[PDB]
Amino acid sequence: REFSKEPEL
Amino acid sequence: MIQRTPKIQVYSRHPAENGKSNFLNCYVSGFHPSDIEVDLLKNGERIEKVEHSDLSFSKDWSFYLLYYTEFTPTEKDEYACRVNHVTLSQPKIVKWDRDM
Amino acid sequence: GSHSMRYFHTSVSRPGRGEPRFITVGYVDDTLFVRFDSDATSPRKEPRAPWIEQEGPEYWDRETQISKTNTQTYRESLRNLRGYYNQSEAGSHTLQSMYGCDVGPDGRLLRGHNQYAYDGKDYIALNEDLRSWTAADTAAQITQRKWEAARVAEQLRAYLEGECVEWLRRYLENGKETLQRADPPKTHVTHHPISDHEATLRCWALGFYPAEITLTWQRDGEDQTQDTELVETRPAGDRTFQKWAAVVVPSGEEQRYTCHVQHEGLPKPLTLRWEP
Repeated sequence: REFSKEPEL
Repeated sequence: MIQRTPKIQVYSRHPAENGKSNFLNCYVSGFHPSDIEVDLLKNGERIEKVEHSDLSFSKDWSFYLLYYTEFTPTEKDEYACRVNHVTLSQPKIVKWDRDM
Repeated sequence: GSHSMRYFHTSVSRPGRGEPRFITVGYVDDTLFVRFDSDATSPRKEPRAPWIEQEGPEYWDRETQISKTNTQTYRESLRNLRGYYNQSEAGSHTLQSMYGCDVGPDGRLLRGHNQYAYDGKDYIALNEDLRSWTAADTAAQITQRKWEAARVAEQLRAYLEGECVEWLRRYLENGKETLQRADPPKTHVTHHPISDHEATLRCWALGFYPAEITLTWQRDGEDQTQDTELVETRPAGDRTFQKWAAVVVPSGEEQRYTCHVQHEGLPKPLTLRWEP
């Protein structure tokens, strides 16, 4: 299951 | 920016035996950017019923895709994969060779 | 005995043709198990392997919401990147990322991954320590400074060392009959005359899983690296892979050549020759 907090570059 | 032209392989799922149903595969890989157009051909004519894998990419970030369709090879029918990409001035046609 | 989980994100801008398309695929080892596409009619995370279908609706709703949120995040990222490189609003650009964990036979973390590429060029990567970043250029240093300020690495670390390993171990057990089954290659050598003077010997490996394999030709016991044509390993479409290696040999010297095959599924490495 995926990471839920991908941030903006 | 970086542009990388596709590698193309055309082959069957199982060893080819004339008159026995099989799958015709066109594997396109090593390309960037990801927009690409692929046709499978039978005797020069586009096959309409062609599915493809989900777009993925390799550790060097280049993309790859499998296009495939059911086919029954014969002695005299010819098959091929036709690929267009921004790196190619005209479509590249790769003929199916059952020995490769 | 060692295994990996990886998620792959791709976002591609297309000025004048709508908003940037976002795609995700998930892999365990060489098996794709989940996909998402923002251009789908009703975008949702979808199963692509039987052993993930047993996850419940709460799983699929969370996975779908993550991907829908990522679609917007990557669109903002692409706008930021355009500015960092002083680029026009007219061009199409690509943002890719991959993350996940590698695990050994005992199920323990070997290492984690999270890296990004812009227009096919490495941009920023989490170091193996899961605490610091490597930035490729002064644009990526802007991202680095922002992620250092927000302590992004600490969130990733917590994920990669916990959830990523625990869900990989779950998937490996739920799909053990395929994910933990190595299918050995079926091997044979073919002979293709070129002229009166030479012929090609081609060593085939078919039907194997996982994709990792070694195929080499030797002449008199020495490796013919520079003289071997090796095609990229290719998917058969039934989960398995195919590969071949070929050498051009002088007529009559065929028995000096040996094909050698290493694969996880083989009781013992193989040694093959042309058998007319």
